[PDB]
Amino acid sequence: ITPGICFSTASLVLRATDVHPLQRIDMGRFDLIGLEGRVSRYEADTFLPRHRLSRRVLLEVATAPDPPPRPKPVKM
Amino acid sequence: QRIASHSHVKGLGLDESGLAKQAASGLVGQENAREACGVIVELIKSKKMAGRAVLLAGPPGTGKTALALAIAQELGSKVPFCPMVGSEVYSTEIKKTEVLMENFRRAIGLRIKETKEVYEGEVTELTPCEISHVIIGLKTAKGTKQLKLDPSIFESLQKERVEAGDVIYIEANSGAVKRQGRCDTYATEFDLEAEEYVPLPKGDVHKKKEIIQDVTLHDLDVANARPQGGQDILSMMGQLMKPKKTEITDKLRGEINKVVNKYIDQGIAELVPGVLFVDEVHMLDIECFTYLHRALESSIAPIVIFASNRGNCVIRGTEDITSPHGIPLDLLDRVMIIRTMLYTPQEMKQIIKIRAQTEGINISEEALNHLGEIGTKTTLRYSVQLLTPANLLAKINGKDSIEKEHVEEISELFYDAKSSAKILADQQDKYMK
Amino acid sequence: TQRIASHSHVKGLGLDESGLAKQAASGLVGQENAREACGVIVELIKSKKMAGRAVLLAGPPGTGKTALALAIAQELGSKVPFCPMVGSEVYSTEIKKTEVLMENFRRAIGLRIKETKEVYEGEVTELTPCETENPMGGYGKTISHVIIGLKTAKGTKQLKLDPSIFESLQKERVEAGDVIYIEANSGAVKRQGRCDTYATEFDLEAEEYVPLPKGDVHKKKEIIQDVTLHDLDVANARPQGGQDILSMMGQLMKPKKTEITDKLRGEINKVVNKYIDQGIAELVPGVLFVDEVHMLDIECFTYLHRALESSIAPIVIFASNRGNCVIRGTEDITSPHGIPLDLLDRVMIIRTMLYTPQEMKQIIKIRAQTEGINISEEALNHLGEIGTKTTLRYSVQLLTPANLLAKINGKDSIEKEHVEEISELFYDAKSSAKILADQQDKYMK
Amino acid sequence: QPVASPIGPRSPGPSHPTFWTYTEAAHRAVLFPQQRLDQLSEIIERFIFVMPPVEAPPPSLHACHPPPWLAPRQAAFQEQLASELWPRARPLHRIV
Amino acid sequence: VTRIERIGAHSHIRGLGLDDALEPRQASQGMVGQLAARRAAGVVLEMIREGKIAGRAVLIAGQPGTGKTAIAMGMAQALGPDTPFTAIAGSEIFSLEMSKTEALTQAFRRSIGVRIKEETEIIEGEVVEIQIDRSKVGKLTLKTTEMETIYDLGTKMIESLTKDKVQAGDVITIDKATGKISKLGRSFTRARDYDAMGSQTKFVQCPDGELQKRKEVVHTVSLHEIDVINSRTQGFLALFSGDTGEIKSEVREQINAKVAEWREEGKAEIIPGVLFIDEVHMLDIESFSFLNRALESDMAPVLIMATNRGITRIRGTSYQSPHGIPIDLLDRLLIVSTTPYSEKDTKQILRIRCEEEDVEMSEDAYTVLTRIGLETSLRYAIQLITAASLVCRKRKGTEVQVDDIKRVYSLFLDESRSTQYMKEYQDAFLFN
Amino acid sequence: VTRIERIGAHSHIRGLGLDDALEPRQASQGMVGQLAARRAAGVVLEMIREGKIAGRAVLIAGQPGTGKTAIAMGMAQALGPDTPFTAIAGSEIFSLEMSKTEALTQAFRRSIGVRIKEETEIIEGEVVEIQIDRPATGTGSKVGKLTLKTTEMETIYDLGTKMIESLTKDKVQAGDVITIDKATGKISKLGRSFTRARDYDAMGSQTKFVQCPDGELQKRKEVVHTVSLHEIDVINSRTQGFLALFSGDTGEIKSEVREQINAKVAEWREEGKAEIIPGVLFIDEVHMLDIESFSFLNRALESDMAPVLIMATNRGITRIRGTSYQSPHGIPIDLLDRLLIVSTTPYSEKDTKQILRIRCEEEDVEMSEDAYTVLTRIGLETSLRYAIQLITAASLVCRKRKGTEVQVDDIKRVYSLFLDESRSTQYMKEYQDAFLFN
Ligand SMILES: Nc1ncnc2c1ncn2[C@@H]1O[C@H](COP(=O)(O)OP(=O)(O)O)[C@@H](O)[C@H]1O
Ligand SMILES: Nc1ncnc2c1ncn2[C@@H]1O[C@H](COP(=O)(O)OP(=O)(O)O)[C@@H](O)[C@H]1O
Ligand SMILES: Nc1ncnc2c1ncn2[C@@H]1O[C@H](COP(=O)(O)OP(=O)(O)O)[C@@H](O)[C@H]1O
Ligand SMILES: Nc1ncnc2c1ncn2[C@@H]1O[C@H](COP(=O)(O)OP(=O)(O)O)[C@@H](O)[C@H]1O
Ligand SMILES: [Mg+2]
Ligand SMILES: [Mg+2]
Repeated sequence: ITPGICFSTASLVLRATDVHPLQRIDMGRFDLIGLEGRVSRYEADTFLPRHRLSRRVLLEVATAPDPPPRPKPVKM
Repeated sequence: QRIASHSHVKGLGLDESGLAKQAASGLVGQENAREACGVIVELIKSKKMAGRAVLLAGPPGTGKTALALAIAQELGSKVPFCPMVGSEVYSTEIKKTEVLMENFRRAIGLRIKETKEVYEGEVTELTPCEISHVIIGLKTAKGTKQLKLDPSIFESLQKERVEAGDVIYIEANSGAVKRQGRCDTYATEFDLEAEEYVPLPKGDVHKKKEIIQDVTLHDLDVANARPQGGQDILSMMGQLMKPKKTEITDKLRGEINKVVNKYIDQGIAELVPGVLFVDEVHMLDIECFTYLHRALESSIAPIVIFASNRGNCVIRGTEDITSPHGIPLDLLDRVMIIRTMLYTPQEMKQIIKIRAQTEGINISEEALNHLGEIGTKTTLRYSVQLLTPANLLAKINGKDSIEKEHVEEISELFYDAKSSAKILADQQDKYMK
Repeated sequence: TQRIASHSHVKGLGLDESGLAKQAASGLVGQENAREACGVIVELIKSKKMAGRAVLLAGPPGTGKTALALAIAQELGSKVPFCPMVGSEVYSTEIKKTEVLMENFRRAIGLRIKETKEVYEGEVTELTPCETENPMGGYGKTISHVIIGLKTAKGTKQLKLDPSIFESLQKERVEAGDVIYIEANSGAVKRQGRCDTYATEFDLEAEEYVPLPKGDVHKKKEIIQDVTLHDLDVANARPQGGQDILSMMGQLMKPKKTEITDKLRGEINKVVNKYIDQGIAELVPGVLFVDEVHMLDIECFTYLHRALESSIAPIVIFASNRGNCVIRGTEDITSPHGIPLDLLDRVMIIRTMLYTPQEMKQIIKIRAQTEGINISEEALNHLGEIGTKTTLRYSVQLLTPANLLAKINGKDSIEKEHVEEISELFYDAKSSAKILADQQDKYMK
Repeated sequence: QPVASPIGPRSPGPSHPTFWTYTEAAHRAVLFPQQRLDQLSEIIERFIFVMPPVEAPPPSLHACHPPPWLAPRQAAFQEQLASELWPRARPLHRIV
Repeated sequence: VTRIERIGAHSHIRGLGLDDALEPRQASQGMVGQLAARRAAGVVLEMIREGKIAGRAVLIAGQPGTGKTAIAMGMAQALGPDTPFTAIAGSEIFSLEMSKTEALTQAFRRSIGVRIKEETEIIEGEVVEIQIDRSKVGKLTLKTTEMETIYDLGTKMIESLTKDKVQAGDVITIDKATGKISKLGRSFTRARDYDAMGSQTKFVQCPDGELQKRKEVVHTVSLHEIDVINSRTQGFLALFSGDTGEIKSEVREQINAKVAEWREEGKAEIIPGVLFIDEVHMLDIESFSFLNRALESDMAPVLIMATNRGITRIRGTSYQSPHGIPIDLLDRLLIVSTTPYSEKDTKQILRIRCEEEDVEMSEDAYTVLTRIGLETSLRYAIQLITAASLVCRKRKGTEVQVDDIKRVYSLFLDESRSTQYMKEYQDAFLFN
Repeated sequence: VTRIERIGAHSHIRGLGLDDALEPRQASQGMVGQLAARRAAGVVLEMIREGKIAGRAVLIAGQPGTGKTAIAMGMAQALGPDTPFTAIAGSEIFSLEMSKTEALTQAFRRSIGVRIKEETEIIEGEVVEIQIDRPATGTGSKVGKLTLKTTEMETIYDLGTKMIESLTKDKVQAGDVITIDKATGKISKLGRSFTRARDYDAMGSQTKFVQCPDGELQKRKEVVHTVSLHEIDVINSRTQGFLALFSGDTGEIKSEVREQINAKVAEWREEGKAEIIPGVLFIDEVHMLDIESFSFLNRALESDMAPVLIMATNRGITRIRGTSYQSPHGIPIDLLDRLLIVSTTPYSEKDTKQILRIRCEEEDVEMSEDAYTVLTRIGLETSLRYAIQLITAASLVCRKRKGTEVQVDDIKRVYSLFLDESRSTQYMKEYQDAFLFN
């Protein structure tokens, strides 16, 4: 049994590939392979074109007061 | 023990002054070559020079490989001796230069002192301690001890199904847990338990043993390039997903050099430079020869013995470049050439007699003379190979010794290369291609 | 199946019951001697008592070698394995050529397995232990059977089972109203969901509710499964379905063909022999058809000697249209069919001849019938004349362009003018070669 | 999942056509790795003896001021991989 | 703006320029001349559209620059995007990962399209409440803009809901047959005004209509895609990476049978297409031998090929054959020959290229450029079109004149002039 | 029913057909003629059986169809299954997974068998009554009792927890004849002495019974484990090696592993734990090996773990593969010096007729004397293999016409239907232009 090899390097080397978020764009807008097994044709083709939010709806919901409390169930 | 082609070669048969006795240690001739090999053996034993190359040159059957194995026998089993054939560099996993470099490091051995820490006893308490550690109680015939061990050791104990009453062996260095059996004291409780019982250990619970380990530089390189000592999931993953050899870098070899130098300085390691032997060197190509230039120029390299029976032959990997031994002239400038000669009929008879004695065969003088005559034509190898079939024929006929009739009958049954060549030439139109 | 391929008209060898070849039958025209020899080879395959026998179909291109092999396959039927293969396929980036050949050899040896699967289906109506009036040991209750009531669409049956099934029933969480099946050959209970009659429209479970089984509670059937030795070899070399780390690695890693060892193949042979002796399985030795055998190299040809000498090998059919060509992998060694003379000594050669104009006209008419094309007598004669020159393949390939051209012109049959226009539009090999030779400077290389 | 195999997929029951297509004889001619290990237990106990001459842990990368997120990320990855895969490696215990 | 598709060598070709009788017009849809070849291409295109006959091979042969690839692009354009058209070069079958026959098999199976049609019942709504008792049983409330209902959950449904961490406000769909849950988005409320959002969260409107819905999905996949999907556990990943390897023939046979079953059941339709191999002379003898018998399958598309070789050497052999293709394969295919263009055809092609690139040229410039194209080559004149346009724009001109064409002729050399200049200084260049 | 093994080329060869003095009989055990070659093969077989000399090489050389492979198969059949016999072709060493030297090393090591013999205590009996008491709920110690019976004994065993678990997993019931190994606790069911209760349902059709074992319950039996050096190398190369025993995929085994195995096997041999059973490697068509492979063969035969190597080649003075050198048999002269060569002479008329008779007997084909004469003439004119193929061809033609004995007409019919190399080459010369490349 031998001790492992302790390989020492400069701390700056481990940050060579790191880029600050304010210096890089969002690559998730080109992520096609990440959608497989998670996103369906229904969501992309039928649902989202109909049920996308609009700025008007978002503003109306944000400005409107809280909805009334949901009524308690009644056996009727 | 089976009798191989070189089983009679026990040494170089040299006297105290270095001169070669005529017949000694299973060697009959090649006195000049044996004396040169004695000098090479002294060079290897000096452990001072690095990368010194020797070429054994001569026709086939002149005992080049016998002389290399005799050098091995003179050195002893402690000194590494790596035999490789030139055809073995053509691997489908790593480059030819990598194969050569790995064989170079295999020739350098290292005797290193190591201390093994052992926990051995019957388990009396196995209490997890919340990742969960283990508190274990071990008893022997001399005492009892309680130990706190790492969670990895607890996982190993669980995998071994160790329960209270089992005799276990723990190696603290490698964390290797072995369950040996249920203690013998419980062997009477049942009639069919499906258990293997083991007596109680009779020493102490904790032992320290110092042993000498024989390793090579290649072993260290492999251990640090394909690690399996962490016992973690990543090591298993790397072993299963990457089982092939890899081209170990010069950086790893430099680190191993530093580690071994540190060990030698600490006084716990001894270096044995050792020998590499390449038998069919002409099978290497020009890339291998060019690499061997720089490899032999290294101050870490071992002593390399090369062999060749080729004449003025085209170097493999070149189109039409022809060199004296199949070896480019640049590498021949870096080698000491030991020349082997053809054997006289008397030496052939001596070798035949030695091989007969080695194979446990009694041969009459008339049969020995006839077989030496058979070896004068054809080859010595062919004459030696007729000993066992002739013995089998004599045994079938009820004779305990080989007579001339058995040798004649066997030679009639089996042809040599020249006779087969004559048959092929006479009937070229009937054989394929 | 609906699309028409080049050998869609070959329905077998047009052989009389005595083996003589009819002039035109089963889609085949002429080649009477070759067809008779192929019928003898079909009898050899059906006899199932010979191994490693090889047949070479030798003749000029377009003489029915592939058509004859496919006719043999039609004669044998789908029961007999028939593994087509071209010689270029042995060159793989994953396994060696000998391994490809061995795998194709094992694909041709089939195995037919017959077993009876007896099951008891039903919805559990009753689950009652059968206690004993004398409890063993004096205390507690002892049970000797467990009565399970199984209900199906057209019946209801009760089963007095072993007491040991109580553990299986609890492990499967079988209760009344659940649909289960019990296998006689194993004595195990499997819960295939709950009956759908107890499901409400407001439930959201997906695989929990199952329809009440139709038919009888006791279902038994004979299962015939056809497998090949290569299937067993591959399934054992790279097994699928384990839960250990090695199976997980197999699922993760990219699949790759491996060099299956003689140990695994010998084990498969032993298992197959055991099944045959038990009466479970019947061996179905088939045919390996290796088209373009001349594309094999000298290593493949040499390996074929040992492969054919084996007692497990199928009957191999080769085909080569080469003359005194140079064997691949060798430097300037010429052999009569591109095949070394050592392998020619191990094969029976069937010769295919060229077609007379009448046979070409018959084949063209058959191909037109297969493609759903009506062709006039004058157009057929012109196309046969075109086939006398050029080749037969060229003439049969003008049928669909001429039919399309007629349909565009508004006619339901091919006339001579349509064939003439198609012949003007499309060139054959010889005419193109004449153009190339006449203008060799303007072309490349 | 088992495409083109003598082993059939997991049929829900006899109502499915796959139930009556595959045989138990074909299933018993295919051995999983665990069955292979059970078949070679005596061979594993008697003929598996070769030990590497040297044993080392993997080389470790050390920096004075590393990114403080690299080590915890590697630790979490290793922990998850071990928790998912170590139970599956238990059959190979005797070989190791 | 500048889109990713820009002016290429065949951007001016929109079709084969034929009428209803497949008679080629002199200049239609961007094609000039090659009347016989275009008519043959149209006949082959009708054969492709019918789809009845399998494994038909056509070779477009002719001198370099005679419109072979132009005709192939015209066939591809005239053929709808619905019908597959796999265009590969001969060199692309030499792969380090799979054999040549495997590459050709994958190319063949990429040329057959399978259009699937699945109809599935789903539940679609916004999650209002999830109550789980203790996790054996629970209730789920879903709502739309016009409906609201409560569902009783089982063990597996509860486990699936907990695994996906479905909570209130999530807009989800549940497949009735399989029970799988996919999250479409979440509803926006006043309290969900997040300052930071996860990479997958998105706000959607609550669905309207009825909670139970039918989902119809129609998509076109090729046989190669189905092969890759079923090659391994996550084989669809190889449709992005390309690390397919050599797919087992048994898998391909199973998929052929399954596709036939789908076709009988009405769940799939087969659209055989075209495999165009450009510069086939790069194929080796093994590839040609494989092509001989690959075309004989019932699932073989139309193989269109194009070579400009005369009687040359077959790759991998020492034999000479009329197109570099062995005569055995040449008997399996119909040859469409392209003739050299005349002066009128060259001028018309130059006019079409100038219109495509939006370059104005004088008639004298057109005459000079046509003379250059006849003397050197048509492609050289086509390149000079853009060169002269740039030079004209540099001197603040609006129409290319003869001076611009002469200037770019002096600046840029064709092969003949460059070869002459090299021969003048032959010793300067290396390895003559 | 037809087994997986059918009538092949060498199915009639059951051995070399020699007497005690290794003198070949004219026709015995399928072999006909080749007296000198068969005697040499017998001497080599005795050398193999003695198993004392390592790395002996024999070359069987002769014209095509002279019985080289027949002699090799006779040697294999005379050796028996106890001694390993690895038969490969020369082409098989060219592999994309491993080097040629590695493939040759594995082939060599597949031809040496290591056998471990040990004695173990074994309990074999008929289960009379088994009782297992387990806690109703929660973890607890199962207690059980087992009764085993032979014809002369009956003992009641108190069972431990692990034996209880083994019996529960094997589902051991009364009347089951079981075998128990005391050390490992493995239980193997080998039959039922009688049927289960009839009143039970879903039990299936009861098979045949097995007679109860006699003698004492706990006997001592000798267990023999035999593996080859290659199997040890593969299972020791890596953790997943045991799967590599079936999938191949061994890669290149480290030389360190092989050296350790050689040392351990030598130690076992010295300690009496294991015996080495050297075998034979038969490389058919050795001329496909290149110079690198031959160079490896030269030195690999010098090991004490090397088997007997038998090669077959029908080449004359031919170019060695991978070189431009002409050598006898396509083999370098350095390797030809290390081996004895056994020449096979061509067959005469009577030997050909006797071979045809043996083939007809193996194929269960009845032939007339005139048909034998015509077939022997055809075999002398064309080749032996062609006549052998015509045997079954004419059998099928005769069976088609509802006959019982193969006549001259059937042989003529198959001679017309199936062509030899000579007539095919003649007909191809007649239409030389129609064939593609000449
Ligand atoms: N001087 C010698 N004395 C005894 N045996 C010898 C001698 N030289 C060679 N031999 C034996 O004869 C055989 C041929 O020698 P070898 O070393 O193989 O020649 P090569 O130089 O061709 O390798 C071997 O069995 C070897 O042990
Ligand atoms: N005797 C025949 N009867 C009917 N069709 C034939 C006959 N011979 C060839 N064909 C057909 O002609 C075409 C030529 O292919 P084929 O003859 O198989 O070429 P090859 O023999 O060179 O492989 C195929 O469509 C084949 O079905
Ligand atoms: N008939 C045609 N109509 C329009 N453009 C053509 C025509 N023939 C060739 N071209 C154009 O000339 C160039 C060369 O023709 P191309 O078909 O690529 O040559 P090749 O036939 O040698 O492949 C391309 O830019 C192509 O668009
Ligand atoms: N002496 C013999 N005795 C019996 N059968 C033989 C004999 N010689 C050849 N045969 C048979 O004839 C065929 C050709 O012989 P084979 O050994 O294959 O020739 P080769 O020397 O080319 O290997 C085989 O079927 C073989 O079994
Ligand atoms: Mg082009
Ligand atoms: Mg042979």
